[PDB]
Formats: sequence, C-alpha cells, structure tokens
Amino acid sequence: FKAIAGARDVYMNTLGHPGDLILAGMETKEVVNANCKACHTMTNVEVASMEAKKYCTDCHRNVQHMRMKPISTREVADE
Amino acid sequence: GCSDVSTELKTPVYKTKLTAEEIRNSAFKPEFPKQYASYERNDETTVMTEYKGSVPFNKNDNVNPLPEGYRHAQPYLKNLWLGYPFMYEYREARGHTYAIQDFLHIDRINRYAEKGGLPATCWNCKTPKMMEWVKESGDGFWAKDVNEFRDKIDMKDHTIGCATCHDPQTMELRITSVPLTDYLVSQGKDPKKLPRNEMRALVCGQCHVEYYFNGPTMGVNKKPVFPWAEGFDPADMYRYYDKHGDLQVKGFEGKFADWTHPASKTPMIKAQHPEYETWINGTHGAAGVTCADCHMSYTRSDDKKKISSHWWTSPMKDPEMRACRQCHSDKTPDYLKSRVLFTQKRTFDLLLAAQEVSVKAHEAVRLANEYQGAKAAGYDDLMIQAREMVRKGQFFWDYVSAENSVGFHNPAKALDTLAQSQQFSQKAIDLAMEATQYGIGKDLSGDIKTIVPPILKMNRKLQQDPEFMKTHKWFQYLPVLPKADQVWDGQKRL
Amino acid sequence: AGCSDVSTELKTPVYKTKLTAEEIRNSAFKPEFPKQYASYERNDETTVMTEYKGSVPFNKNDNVNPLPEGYRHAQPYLKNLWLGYPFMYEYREARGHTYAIQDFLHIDRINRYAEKGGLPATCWNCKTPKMMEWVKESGDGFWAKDVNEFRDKIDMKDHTIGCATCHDPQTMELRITSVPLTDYLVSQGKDPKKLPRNEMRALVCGQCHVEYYFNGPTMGVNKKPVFPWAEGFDPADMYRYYDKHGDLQVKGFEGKFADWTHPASKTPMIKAQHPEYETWINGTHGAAGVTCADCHMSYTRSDDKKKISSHWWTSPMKDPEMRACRQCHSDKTPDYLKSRVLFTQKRTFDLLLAAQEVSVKAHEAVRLANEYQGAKAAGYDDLMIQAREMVRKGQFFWDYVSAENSVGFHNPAKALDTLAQSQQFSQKAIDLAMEATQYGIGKDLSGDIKTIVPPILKMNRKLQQDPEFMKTHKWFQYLPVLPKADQVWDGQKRL
Amino acid sequence: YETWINGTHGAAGVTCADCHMSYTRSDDKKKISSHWWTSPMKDPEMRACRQCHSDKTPDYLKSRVLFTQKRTFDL
Amino acid sequence: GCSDVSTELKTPVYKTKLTAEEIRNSAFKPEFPKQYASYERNDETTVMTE
Ligand code: HEC
Ligand code: HEC
Ligand code: HEC
Ligand code: HEC
Ligand code: HEC
Ligand code: HEC
Ligand code: HEC
Ligand code: HEC
Ligand code: HEC
Ligand code: HEC
Ligand code: HEC
Ligand code: HEC
Ligand code: HEC
Ligand code: HEC
Ligand SMILES: CCCCCCCc1cc(O)c2ccccc2[n+]1[O-]
Ligand SMILES: [Ca+2]
Ligand SMILES: [Ca+2]
Ligand SMILES: [Ca+2]
Ligand SMILES: [Ca+2]
Repeated sequence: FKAIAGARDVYMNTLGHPGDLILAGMETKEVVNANCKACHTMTNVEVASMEAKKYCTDCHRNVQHMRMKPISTREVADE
Repeated sequence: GCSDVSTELKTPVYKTKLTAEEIRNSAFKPEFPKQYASYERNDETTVMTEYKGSVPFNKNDNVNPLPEGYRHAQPYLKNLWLGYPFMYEYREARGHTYAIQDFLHIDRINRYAEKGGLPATCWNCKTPKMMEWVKESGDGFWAKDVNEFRDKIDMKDHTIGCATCHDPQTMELRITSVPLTDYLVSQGKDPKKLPRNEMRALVCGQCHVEYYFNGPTMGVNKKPVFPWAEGFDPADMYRYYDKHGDLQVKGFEGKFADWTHPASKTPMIKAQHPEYETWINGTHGAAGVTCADCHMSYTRSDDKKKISSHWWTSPMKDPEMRACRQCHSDKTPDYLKSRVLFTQKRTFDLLLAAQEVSVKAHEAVRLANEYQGAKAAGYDDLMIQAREMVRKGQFFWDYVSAENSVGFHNPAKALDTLAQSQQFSQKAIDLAMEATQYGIGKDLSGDIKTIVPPILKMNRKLQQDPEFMKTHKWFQYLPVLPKADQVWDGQKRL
Repeated sequence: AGCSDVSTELKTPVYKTKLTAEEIRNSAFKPEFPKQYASYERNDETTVMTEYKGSVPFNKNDNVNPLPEGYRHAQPYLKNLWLGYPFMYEYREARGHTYAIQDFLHIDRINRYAEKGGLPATCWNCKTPKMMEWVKESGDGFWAKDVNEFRDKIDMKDHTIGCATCHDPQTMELRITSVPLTDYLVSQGKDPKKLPRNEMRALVCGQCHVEYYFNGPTMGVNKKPVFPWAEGFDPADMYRYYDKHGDLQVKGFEGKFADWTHPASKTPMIKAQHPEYETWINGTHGAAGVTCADCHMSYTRSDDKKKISSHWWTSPMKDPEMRACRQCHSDKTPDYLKSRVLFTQKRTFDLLLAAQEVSVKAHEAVRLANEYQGAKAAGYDDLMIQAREMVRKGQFFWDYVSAENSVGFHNPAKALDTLAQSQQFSQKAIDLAMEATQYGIGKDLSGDIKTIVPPILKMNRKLQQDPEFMKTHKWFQYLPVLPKADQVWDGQKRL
Repeated sequence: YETWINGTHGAAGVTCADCHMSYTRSDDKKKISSHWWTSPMKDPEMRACRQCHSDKTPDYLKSRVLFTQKRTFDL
Repeated sequence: GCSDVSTELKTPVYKTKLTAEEIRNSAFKPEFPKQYASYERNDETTVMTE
C-alpha cells in the first residue's frame, strides 16, 4: 500500500496535473475507517454505530482535517 | 509482531428471553437495564429550555406562571379552534412515559359521559397495545369509542415503550404503525427491509406526523391516514385535502374538514405535530441527518462505552450540546444555542403575528356572514373564496404552530409557510370586505385584541355554565352543554 | 526524501513589488502578478447566467423582454416603487468588477442631458482607486462636487476597481482604502491596519457591498458617505438608525433621514442598497467565520501547479463542480449543493415579489386617501402619518432584501423573516389609509393590483421629456415633464 | 470553605475547582477550565463527577446527592 | 524509527498585554475569549436544580 500510494503521489506531484480539489479515493476512505475501528473499538462495542453511517467521519466530521473551519485557518497561497 | 486488537468491533446481535408478542415495558428491564434507566429519564418534568421543555403547561396561556402558563404561549389558540375539541385543553408535549397518563387526563376526550366522542383511533400513537386490539377487532377497531379501552390498559407498563420500536426477540428495529406501513407500501418500500438511516427517522415518523381519520365514505371508517400522497410541504398536504374528503357544502365539494368553525362557518383542516414532514427536506434531513442522530445520540454513560440515549427530549437541556458536538466540533455549545435561537425567535414572533391576522380573517368572514347592508352582486361566490382563504391560512400556520421544533427542523420552510399564511388570511379579509362593499370595515378598525379578545379559559365543564357562555361574543356560536357530573377520573368510574 | 516539520503559523507569502506607494493603475500590477491578473480579467465574461443571477446586465424590472433586455426572474414593480428617484431611470444586474466604470458612465441615473449630473461626487466612492488622489487633493470638499466633474478625468480600463483598492502597492498586504469603512472601524475602536487575516477576507468586500447614505448639508461633512451601522446590521437596527439620524422637517418625521419623497403617496422614503456585508455577517456562513473570500475567491491551481486565490468575483453557481464549496462540503455532490441554494432562493424571490405587490398597494391606498373627497375620520391627520410611516418601513424592509444580491442565500432566515415583516407593514398602511377615509377608498382597491396600478416597464430621462408619453400612466401625473434638452454626455465624450 | 475542608471530598484532596471549575472540552476537543460557577447538577450528564466516578451513572450520582440533601434540609 | 509525538505536553505560560493593576473584566476578553465566553455563562438565571 505504501509503495503504491507513494509511487502514485510522486507521479501526481511531477508529471500529472492535480485539480483544485484533493479528495480521498474510495480505497483510502476504506483503510482510514478501518483504522478508526482499530483504535476506538471499546467506545463502540455495544452500539451499531457501524450500520448507521457508512464511515465514522460522517459524524466525526472534523477528524477529516477540520473541513468545516474557515479557509484561512487551513490554507494559504504558494511561494 | 502480533496485533493487540483482541476485541474486534462487531455489530451487536441480540436474543432475548421474551415471547414474540411481548408488549410490557417491565419485561424489557431485566435484559437491558442500561437503555431502561435512560428510558426512565423521560419522567423528568421540571426543566424548560427557551421555547420548549417538559412542563405540560397550557400552550394558549401567556398569563399565569408555570406550571399553568409560560412567557412563550399562543394566546389565540382557543379562538382559532372554536367548536373543535382542541379548545378544551392543549398542553406542551412531554416525555414518552407520560403518554397514557396525559391521554386520560385530557379534557379533549369527553369525561362527562360514557362515550368519549372520539374514535379508538386516538389510541393509535399512544400504546403498543394497538397490535392486539387491531388483531382482535380488525377494521372494526378504529370506529369504536375511545373510552372503550380506557380501563383496559396499564398506564406505566403500556405507554409508548420498547415494543413500539423493537422486535421483543431480536431487538431489531420495527415499524409497528398501521398508517406508516400503509404509506411505505403505497411507495413500494418493504417495511422489513429498510435502510438503517431511514429507520432512524421512520421509527419517530410512526407518530410524529400530521394525520386524519377516514370519514364514513372514504374507506375503512375512522382509519388513520398520513396525507402524504402529494408530497410533504403545506402546499402538498393542502392539495391532498382538496381531492380526498367528504364535504358536501357548496364551494367545498369533495374536500376534507376536521370541523367547521362555528363563528366564520369556515370548513377547517386541523394540523398536528408534523415533525417528519418538516424534517425530511430541512437543512438537516436533506443531508441524511436523522431524528435519532439528535434525539437518540450516543452517550458514554456505561463506563466510557456508548449506549443510545433513550431520553427523548430537547437537545437543549444538555448545556454541553454533546449531541451536536461531533458534527459541529468546531463550534461551542453556546454558539450552537445562539444559532438555534436565531431561527426560533423569528419563527415564534412571526407565528403570533400570523395567528392574529387569522383571527381577524375569521372575524371579517363572521361580520360578512351577518351583514345587513348592501352586498356585492358576487357576494356568495366571494364568501366561498373568503372562506377558502380562512381555511388555507389556518392550515399553513397550524402546520408550523403544531410543530415542536419552532422553526429549527426546517428554518426556511417554517418561515416561508408563515408568510404565506399571512397572505392567505389577509386575502380573506379583503374578500369579506369586497363582498360587503366595505360596510364591515368600521367593525375591523382597532387592534384585533380589543375587538376579538383572546379566550383564556374554556373546558367541557365551563361550557355547562350559561352565565359563563355570555362572557365572550364568540361563545354565542357554541351550544350550552347539558348539566353532567364527571364520569371518568383517569381510569376509575365516578 | 524530506525531513523538517510543518508550521502551525500559516505564514502568508511576502512580496516586495517594484511599484510606488501611490500606484493605482491596474495594468501596472500585471507583469509581477500574471496569474492573479489573468484571473482578474475573467470578470470580462458577460454572457453566462445562473438561475437568479449571472453576468448579463439585464434591466432588473423587465420580466417581459428576453436577454439581454429582460429575464424570467425580474421585479416588474421596481419603477413604480422608485418613482421620482434616480433608480426609476435605470437599474441593471451587477456584473464583473472590470466593467464598473464603463457601466457608471453608461447609467441613466446620472443626468447626461445637462452639465451637472445632479448627483454627488460620492458616487465614485466605490467605483475607482482614483478616490485616494481625489480625496487627498480636495479633502472634505470632494464629496459635494457634481459627479460629472471627474467623468473625463479617469481611465475606464486602468482605473476600475482593481488591485489598489485592496492591496498596498508595495508589499501587497491586504488594505482598507474606503473612508466610510475606516470611519466605522474607528468608531468601534478597531485599527484598520492591524486587523486579523480572517476579518480582512470579508472587510475588503465590506468596503463597497453595503447599505450607505450621504450626509445632508446639516448632518456634518456635506454628501460624505456613511454606513448606518451604529444600531446594528439588521433591517430593524438600520431603520432605528434612520429614525435618529436625518434632516426631515416634515411633520411626524422630524429628524428622520430620507433619500427622497414618493410623489404619489408623499411618503418620505429610504433607499436600501446591496447590503451583502450586513446580511452576510449574522447569517449561517458569516457567523461561523466563512468569509466572502472563501466562496468568491477560493483557491485555484489552474495555472502551472501553484495555488492562487481566484480573483474572479462572480456567482459561485457558474461552476458545474461547485469546486469552491466542496473544500468544505466534500461529502456533498455539486447537484445536492445547487438544490439547497435553490431551496432558499425560490422561496425568497417568490416572497419578495409578493411584498412588492403589497408595497405598491400601500402607496396606492395612501395616494387615494390623500386625494379623498368624502367624509374623513376625525383622526385623518395622525392616521395619514402612521400610514406613511408604514409605507416607509415596509419599503425599506423589502428593499433590504431585494437590493441584496444573494437572493436570500447569505442569510436565509434574516431574508425570509425580513420579507414577512415588510408585508405586515405595507398592509398596515393600507388599513390605516382605509381607516382614515372611513373605507370610502376600498372601491378603488378591489381587484388584482396589476390592473389597478400596472407595472411601469419603460422610463428614462429622454422619455420624461415627451409630454404625450407622460400621459401614459396614472402615476406619471406626479412627475414633472422634463425640459426638452440634448444629450450632453456620451460615456466619456462631451457632445 | 470550613464545611468542605474536612468533608468526605476535601479530606481526600478533592477541590472546589475539581467540581465547580471542571475541565470541559468546548474548544474543539481541547480542555479549557469551566468558569461557569454554579451547580454541578445543571449538567444532566454530571460530567464533572464522571471521571472520578466513571463507574456510576449521572442519575446514580444525583440520587446519592439527594440522599444527603433531603435529610439535611428536612432536619 | 522516530516518535510521532511532535507536540509535547507543557504547562501553559502566559504573558498578557495588560498593565500590572488592571481590574476591568472587559480588558481580559481579547486575550482569553474562551474562558471569557465560559465566564459569561454565569448570566443564566432561570434554571433550578432540586
Ligand atoms: C505520508 C505518508 C502521506 C500521506 C499519508 C498522504 N500523502 Fe499525499 N498526495 C500528493 C499529491 C500531489 C496528491 C493529489 C493526488 C490527486 O490529485 O488525486 C496526493 C493525494 C493524497 C491523498 C488523497 C488521494 C488518495 O486517496 O490517495 C491522501 C490521503 C494522501 N495524499 C496522503 C503528494 C504527496 C507527496 C509528494 C511526493 C508526498 C510525499 C505525500 N503526498 C505524502 C503523503
Ligand atoms: C458554495 C457556494 C457553498 C454552498 C453552495 C454551501 N456552502 Fe456552506 N457551510 C459551512 C458551515 C461552517 C455551515 C454551517 C454548519 C456549521 O456551523 O458547520 C454551512 C452550511 C451550509 C448549508 C446549510 C445551511 C443553509 O442555510 O442552507 C448549505 C446549503 C451550504 N453551506 C452550502 C461551511 C462552508 C465553507 C467553509 C469555510 C464553505 C467554503 C462553504 N460552506 C461553501 C458553501
Ligand atoms: C494527565 C495530565 C491527564 C490526562 C493524560 C487526561 N486527563 Fe482528564 N478530564 C477531566 C475532566 C473533568 C474531563 C471531561 C472532558 C469532557 O468535557 O468530556 C477530562 C477529559 C479527559 C479525556 C477525555 C476522556 C473521555 O473520553 O471522557 C482524556 C483522554 C483525559 N482527560 C486525559 C479531569 C482531569 C483532572 C482533574 C482535575 C485531571 C488531573 C486530569 N483530567 C488529567 C488528565
Ligand atoms: C451520531 C452518529 C455517530 C456515529 C455514526 C459515530 N459516532 Fe462516535 N460519537 C458520536 C457522539 C454523539 C459521541 C459523544 C459521546 C459522548 O461524549 O457522550 C461520540 C463519541 C465518540 C468517541 C469519544 C471521543 C470524545 O469525544 O471523547 C469516539 C472515540 C468515537 N465516538 C468513535 C467513533 C468511531 C470509531 C465511529 C465509527 C466506527 C463512530 N464513533 C461513529 C456520534 C457518532
Ligand atoms: C499508547 C496509548 C495510550 C496510553 C498509554 C493511554 N491511553 Fe488513554 N486512550 C488511548 C486510546 C487509543 C483511547 C480510545 C480507545 C477507545 O476509544 O475505546 C483512550 C482512551 C482514554 C480515555 C477515555 C476512556 C476511559 O477509560 O476513560 C481516557 C480517560 C484516557 N484514555 C486517559 C488515559 C490515562 C489516564 C492513561 C494513563 C493511565 C492513558 N489514557 C493511557 C490511548 C492511550
Ligand atoms: C485521524 C485520522 C487521520 C490522520 C491521523 C490524518 N488524516 Fe488525512 N484524512 C483523514 C480523513 C478522515 C480523510 C477524508 C476521508 C474521506 O474522504 O472519507 C483524510 C483525507 C486526507 C487527504 C485528502 C482528503 C481530504 O479531505 O483532504 C489527504 C491529502 C490526507 N488525508 C493526508 C494526510 C496527511 C499528510 C496526514 C499527516 C499529516 C494525515 N492525513 C493525517 C484522517 C486522518
Ligand atoms: C398519528 C399519530 C397521533 C394520533 C393519531 C393522535 N396523536 Fe396524540 N400525540 C401524538 C404526538 C406525536 C404527540 C406529542 C407531540 C405534540 O403533542 O405536539 C401527542 C400528544 C398528545 C397529548 C398530550 C399533549 C396535549 O395535547 O396536552 C394528548 C392528550 C394526545 N396526544 C391525545 C390524542 C387524541 C385525543 C387524539 C385523537 C383526537 C390523538 N392523540 C391522536 C400523536 C398522535
Ligand atoms: C407511539 C407513538 C410515538 C413514537 C413511536 C414516538 N413518539 Fe414522541 N411522543 C409521542 C407522544 C404521544 C408524546 C407526548 C407524551 C405526553 O406528553 O404525555 C411524545 C412526546 C415526545 C417528545 C417530548 C419530550 C419532552 O420532554 O418534551 C419528544 C422530544 C418526542 N416525542 C420525540 C420523539 C422521538 C425523537 C421519537 C423517535 C425516537 C419519538 N418521539 C417516537 C408519540 C410517539
Ligand atoms: C421510538 C423508538 C424507540 C423506543 C421506544 C426504544 N428504542 Fe431502543 N433503539 C431505538 C433506536 C433508533 C436505536 C439505535 C439503533 C441503531 O442505530 O440501529 C435503539 C437501540 C437500542 C438497543 C441497542 C443498543 C444501543 O444502545 O444501540 C437496545 C438494547 C435498546 N434500544 C433497547 C430498548 C429498550 C429496553 C427500550 C424500552 C425501554 C427501547 N429500546 C425503546 C429506538 C427506540
Ligand atoms: C439536527 C438535529 C435534529 C434533528 C435531525 C431532529 N431534531 Fe428535533 N429538535 C432538535 C432541536 C435543536 C430542537 C429544539 C429544542 C428546544 O428548542 O428546546 C428540537 C425539537 C424537537 C421536539 C420538541 C422537544 C420538546 O421539548 O418538546 C421534538 C418533539 C422533536 N424535535 C422531534 C423530532 C423528530 C420526530 C425528528 C424527526 C423527524 C427530529 N426531531 C429531528 C434537533 C433535531
Ligand atoms: C471598489 C468597490 C468594490 C469592492 C472593493 C468590491 N466590490 Fe464587488 N462590485 C462592485 C461594483 C461597483 C460592482 C458593479 C460593477 C458592474 O455591475 O458593472 C460589483 C460587482 C460584483 C459582483 C458581480 C459580478 C458578476 O460576475 O456577476 C460580485 C460577485 C462582486 N461584486 C463581489 C465582490 C467580492 C467577492 C468582493 C471582495 C473580494 C468585492 N465584490 C469587492 C464594487 C466593489
Ligand atoms: C458560503 C458561501 C458564500 C459566502 C460566504 C458569500 N457568498 Fe456571495 N454568493 C454565494 C452564492 C451561493 C450566491 C448566489 C449566486 C447565484 O444565484 O448564482 C452569491 C451571490 C453573491 C453576489 C451576486 C452574484 C452575481 O451573480 O451578481 C454577490 C455580489 C455576492 N454574493 C457578494 C458577497 C459578499 C460581499 C460576501 C461577503 C460579505 C459574500 N458574497 C459571501 C456564496 C457566498
Ligand atoms: C476586492 C478585493 C481585492 C481586489 C480588487 C484584488 N484582490 Fe488580491 N486578494 C484579495 C483577497 C481577500 C486575497 C486573499 C488574501 C488572504 O487570503 O489573506 C487576495 C490575494 C492576493 C494575493 C496573494 C496570493 C494569493 O493568491 O492568495 C495577491 C498577490 C493578489 N491578491 C494580487 C492582486 C492583484 C494583482 C489584483 C488586481 C488585479 C488584486 N489582487 C485585486 C482581495 C482583492
Ligand atoms: C474564582 C477564581 C477565578 C476567577 C474569578 C477566574 N478564574 Fe480563571 N482560573 C481559576 C482556576 C482555579 C484555574 C485553573 C487552576 C490551575 O492552574 O490548574 C483557572 C484557569 C484559567 C486559565 C488557564 C486556561 C484554563 O482554561 O485553565 C485562564 C486563561 C483563565 N483562568 C482566565 C480567566 C478569565 C478570563 C477570567 C474572567 C473572565 C477568570 N479566569 C476568572 C480561577 C478563577
Ligand atoms: C518500498 C516502500 C518504501 C516507500 C515508502 C512510501 C511512503 C508513502 C508515500 C506516500 O505518498 C503515501 C501516501 C499515502 C499513504 C501512504 C504513503 N506512503 O507510505
Ligand atoms: Ca416538550
Ligand atoms: Ca389532521
Ligand atoms: Ca451578477
Ligand atoms: Ca441608502
């Protein structure tokens, strides 16, 4: 996984043309949500929180890199 | 080296000791004491938020203090529901555990005779005992008198409880409502194969909706039906009530009416608690944000493990607004409260206003109905158009009034709807005047609160006193009831 | 492959241009900022339309003709409601910043049939970075000169709302060059040079996209621009502001401000103008600190591989992909987002149209009551005042929303709430005009309002010269027939 | 102060600030110190108590407070 | 391999812009808006416990 994403990221940063939007692809949404489960199992053992929304982050919205906060708290122009 | 994740997250599977038709709440307590303890929090009846809370005060009373009235009430309710059971008693909704206690204390059901005067269908969203009653009486159940089950029910053990929502064996989510099942089927959806996120709304949509009863010629007599075939907005439900009904009055052939207002003689629709239809296309619902997401949020009360809060109340009772604070983890509880109140304050203020102009509309139509001067050549046709608008305005404000979120569930819709209600009420006033060649104007001049004062006190008992039915001008449109002792005190017989 | 940690600071890049402290010519910024400039030029697009908005400068009162003349979503009553006021001559959908000076020089609201425009030089206040020189050159005395004086003393392309209006020419730091905004900031105890980045990403627009008024001769510096914000940002606040700051001597309106008097109803009126800032500040995005820049200037990588802020100020709804919104709303599809905007906009526009109908009815009610020949109520005078007052309040209320360019989106609840109140006021006027005439005016207020007071579709300064045309609408009898005169100014050319 | 110092909580180092100025994660998920000086019983989730008494439910804790208050007030 | 604990827990040290004898509450608001907003919650005067 590291060598594939790695290779694909080097390529995108050099020869390819990235968009205005950087979005997690299906595959990475999946390995992330699995890792949510990996560290926060015990909080969730008694509750069908897995069946409600597709991903944990559909509730824990800001664990997704604080997407809700104003642009100026996250981003500037390039040098 | 190995993993240390030796407990893997799995969706809980349940198998209870309970029989397939179990309905008694207390049978659920031994196997699920945590959810039960949470369920018992609904007994709290002392805490008010700003516009809501669990004190069952009279919603028309802005005069007397708590627990009788409150600073945010609608003084005009009784005027607007003249001649309809809601003019006797209508209080703030409280915890589920009180459903049958309050059902049997309400003056809306008659307690000065054997017959309640309302159909057994009133039991529909009160008790999971509805399943046996229907299985036993079939289509014949609905049309029976409500009082016929009054003494055949455990007030604590048979209120809205676990069986209303869960299968007593597997604890899977169930739709037990007849009328909701009726819609779901009419849409091609299977009520046993429904996606979870829909269920987490529909379970509440079992009861928190606008409903009506079939009249004798509309199908099964007194059956509950959700008027949803045209869509979920006020315009959609109003258009549904245009085509489904039994009115025979000239101008309104085929239309539905819950009652006719006896002052204005207007055929009225009654709206009730349309939480579902308000929520579904509101900023939250549109985006898959669910009743359960807010009113049954996860709470880490069992050590630090999540269980689902079964305390159905206001999210605003928790000063830390925790139900909101995963999705809005960047805002403070106070920020969120101020954004709720941003909507609530405008909505409530606009409501009172829309309600005043509706009283004025009724009053205008009343004066035009009785006018002795020269009428216009199109008087009759204009009286219809007038009454049509009284009816439309009232429905629109009822739609919002009767809704417990006070704008929040659907801010835009709520406000839009009150604005249109204003237009409709006023168009009626305009038409009532046109018809009387403006001869009624002189009687519509002041503040509406002087000419038609709000009716603070009205119940089946007072409607017996001939002296009392003289104290207000609108009381002349009602009959004086016959002298009767109280026959039903709660569940016992006097 | 790489080894030092990211910075929590978020340091904005620093610049040192070759430009002088007072550089204002747009094309001087070009060679040093080609990517932003390129983006700035995208405001030249003037053909793309959204549902309620766009970049075609159609006549906002024309639901009759097709584009570019009119549009299916327009306010047919505008000219009736602004009778006797310059906005009755011409009023077009706003377009890109690069057109501002051209469109200023083309508008019929400024008199072009005389030497004097009949309007104050303050009109330039939000059109050009030439404002700075002009204010430095004439001080307090600038504002009260005629507007036409500078008409030919400006370069239409090089001196429009460009970089210098927002950026210090040397360092490129965000800057506030507006005098009226500086005045407000100072009155709050804030330092315009020392404001946080996030606040500035809104305030830079806050320089122009606001409700404003000019001082009348006894209110301070004559014709100086002021924002009525001392009472708060809402309609109710702004209206309370105007109860206490003003020059009216008319009985029952003493001390109150008015932009003009309606010739038909004799109501001392307020004009509202584009309060995007006042609307956005306590709406669901603004209250959360999402700035105009977040939406109207979101980051774009289009060029090369380096992200700059888009300087294409236009409708965020032009973009099929809603790329801007989705920096935040990444879980939502573009079509979902469009649908939620429309939710607000359809409601708001529909309601607005209703409120204007009733505003017109009010004006007509009060007009009727003014000329009423039958037995008047004992309280005729007080009633007629209370009635005029409501026509006034009712108009300001809808105007607040109508003039606002988001069609309710920036603040859904303020918009709809405000519109509802507009309605109540306008109607109250009618009721009082009726009370005062013991209802003898009812007979003239019966039908659909579009057959009683037909929408005024056409009206400009040239047509007001024709006495035949001036007999074309019942309401034209309250306006003078303008002296026959030749066109003096054509854009920047004297004739 | 003088009541608290030798009470079951004070005697064990349990402080006014521990209860009346408990940590609350109101700034994202970061702790700040509550400067809302009031009754701990206004928060239906009794969160101030619920690290030290994480094995008891808010309602259990409320009933144990009232166990003392009701006798005391009546006496 | 390296640690990922790049932010180490430290006891906060404060240095305000305020003069040594400042007593005005409103002067504390700009530097500590969070504690302040929390302090303002004491204006609530409608809730009774038991
Ligand atoms: C450290 C090990 C990481 C991690 C965990 C991620 N990256 Fe990057 N990345 C780079 C570029 C140019 C893109 C855009 C690609 C596109 O347009 O789709 C990305 C994208 C990502 C994603 C989102 C897409 C996906 O599903 O993979 C994620 C989750 C991600 N990255 C994580 C560029 C680079 C780098 C330049 C060589 C390096 C180094 C990294 N990223 C490092 C990491
Ligand atoms: C681009 C033009 C858009 C569009 C079309 C929408 N957004 Fe936003 N949004 C953000 C925040 C912080 C909120 C409030 C919720 C919260 O406090 O977190 C919202 C809300 C909305 C809504 C629902 C409200 C409504 O009145 O309709 C809608 C429909 C909506 N947005 C659409 C955050 C952001 C941003 C972060 C900085 C950005 C950028 C946008 N939103 C942009 C857009
Ligand atoms: C040593 C420095 C500490 C560590 C590490 C943690 N704590 Fe605390 N803590 C206290 C309270 C009153 C709360 C409530 C938080 C809320 O508002 O929900 C917390 C919270 C935490 C948490 C979150 C745990 C959870 O899921 O509930 C963590 C992981 C945590 N703290 C770690 C109280 C106190 C306290 C009393 C004075 C002390 C000394 C500490 N905490 C110290 C630590
Ligand atoms: C409502 C939808 C919802 C879903 C779906 C959900 N959560 Fe939660 N989560 C919450 C709420 C509400 C809380 C607050 C519990 C409390 O503090 O009482 C919470 C709390 C937590 C916490 C404690 C963090 C804190 O604030 O101290 C963790 C960890 C957590 N959830 C993990 C997960 C994981 C992992 C998933 C996915 C498998 C998940 N959650 C799915 C709503 C959700
Ligand atoms: C190596 C990592 C690690 C260490 C060491 C650790 N924790 Fe945790 N802690 C976690 C993780 C991961 C969770 C969340 C697991 C879940 O959501 O079920 C957690 C949860 C918690 C919680 C909420 C659950 C609970 O039982 O209250 C508290 C409080 C907490 N930690 C505090 C502590 C304290 C105090 C210690 C020291 C004795 C400690 N942690 C040691 C990683 C750690
Ligand atoms: C707590 C877990 C977590 C950690 C740790 C984390 N991220 Fe993310 N990341 C997410 C989530 C959640 C998403 C969005 C997933 C989705 O689209 O459903 C995401 C998405 C992304 C994206 C693109 C999608 C987006 O929304 O921007 C990039 C790029 C990325 N991560 C890189 C990183 C890098 C680099 C780091 C280290 C500095 C990091 N992440 C740390 C949770 C995490
Ligand atoms: C389709 C569902 C449904 C039906 C049918 C229904 N109700 Fe209810 N009832 C509710 C809901 C939901 C609430 C709580 C929400 C509210 O009152 O605003 C409620 C609350 C009440 C209350 C307590 C509040 C009050 O008014 O004081 C009473 C009493 C009551 N209902 C009685 C009745 C009566 C009498 C009828 C028949 C005329 C009836 N119900 C029919 C759903 C229903
Ligand atoms: C069987 C019908 C039924 C179902 C199912 C139902 N409700 Fe109710 N609800 C009622 C009735 C009846 C009342 C009024 C009880 C009273 O006041 O005596 C009520 C009251 C309430 C209250 C008032 C609480 C308070 O303390 O003020 C809330 C909130 C509420 N319901 C929400 C919900 C939610 C959320 C769900 C879904 C989880 C739901 N209801 C499911 C019928 C129902
Ligand atoms: C009005 C509907 C409703 C009522 C009444 C109700 N529940 Fe639930 N229950 C739910 C919902 C919704 C969930 C969350 C399930 C999910 O997300 O799939 C739930 C979850 C549960 C769970 C699963 C564990 C958990 O907390 O998620 C149990 C066990 C449970 N409830 C027991 C009960 C008991 C016992 C009662 C009666 C005392 C009861 N419920 C009353 C709707 C209800
Ligand atoms: C996004 C969050 C959210 C969703 C989704 C939601 N509610 Fe609410 N609900 C609230 C808030 C916030 C209030 C207002 C609380 C107050 O003012 O006290 C409220 C008010 C209510 C009330 C009145 C509470 C009282 O004290 O009487 C009821 C009943 C209710 N909602 C039921 C429902 C039902 C049924 C649904 C599903 C159709 C639903 N809610 C969906 C958050 C939500
Ligand atoms: C110097 C004053 C000024 C400033 C500063 C300013 N505006 Fe404008 N804006 C105007 C004027 C004047 C127009 C009208 C130009 C026209 O219609 O020809 C306009 C037009 C617009 C339009 C319509 C363009 C279209 O394509 O439909 C948008 C959008 C806009 N402004 C947004 C913004 C934003 C966003 C900012 C801040 C980054 C901003 N404005 C800053 C004065 C200003
Ligand atoms: C959250 C996003 C957002 C923010 C923040 C925002 N706007 Fe907009 N703006 C929009 C949307 C969406 C429209 C509707 C455009 C349409 O109908 O096509 C709009 C419309 C406009 C228009 C009319 C565009 C046109 O076609 O002529 C102007 C001008 C404008 N906004 C200026 C501003 C100003 C000034 C601010 C700051 C005070 C601001 N906006 C803040 C998203 C935003
Ligand atoms: C109406 C206001 C306005 C105008 C006019 C304007 N800018 Fe900007 N400019 C901004 C804002 C807001 C930012 C974003 C600053 C931030 O995020 O801190 C910005 C950013 C920039 C940056 C920083 C790099 C970046 O992309 O974030 C440069 C360089 C720049 N503009 C140059 C120009 C040039 C060249 C012009 C004229 C063609 C211009 N600006 C016109 C408001 C304006
Ligand atoms: C009754 C005394 C008292 C008053 C008055 C008081 N605080 Fe505190 N404050 C405390 C205590 C005790 C702590 C934390 C003790 C420690 O250092 O562990 C604290 C902590 C803080 C902290 C450190 C950050 C944090 O959340 O712990 C700040 C900053 C602070 N207070 C600001 C304020 C401000 C601002 C006000 C007034 C608006 C104020 N305090 C009033 C007693 C007080
Ligand atoms: C042969 C293996 C050594 C190469 C290590 C590559 C490191 C690397 C580089 C990336 O761009 C990543 C992007 C997303 C997820 C993981 C990533 N990893 O691991
Ligand atoms: Ca309630
Ligand atoms: Ca009904
Ligand atoms: Ca435009
Ligand atoms: Ca103005």
